[PDB]
Amino acid sequence: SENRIAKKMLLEEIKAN
Amino acid sequence: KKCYKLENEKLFEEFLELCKMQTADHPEVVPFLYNRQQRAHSLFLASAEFCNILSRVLSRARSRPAKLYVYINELCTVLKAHSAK
Repeated sequence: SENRIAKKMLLEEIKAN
Repeated sequence: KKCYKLENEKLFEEFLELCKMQTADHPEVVPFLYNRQQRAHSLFLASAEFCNILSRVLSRARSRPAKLYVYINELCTVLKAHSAK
């Protein structure tokens, strides 16, 4: 789903930051 | 009549209440959003453009919250683009 990928992408960015 | 500064704070605070309720399993998400807002140009935060953006985002969040993270991403993206640094 669009939301699933959006969630995955946001969480990775936070973990990276 | 409209004070965009206060209107944007209201809209953003309303959006964050939804986020708090629906992202409780990933506790880092909400502070990240506050951090993005914190670091944006305050004049942008008080702008008519930001008001228009928040209106759309909050509207979508209320009618179709199944795509909340989509909305969160939009907002974070816009806020990053207007970072004071």
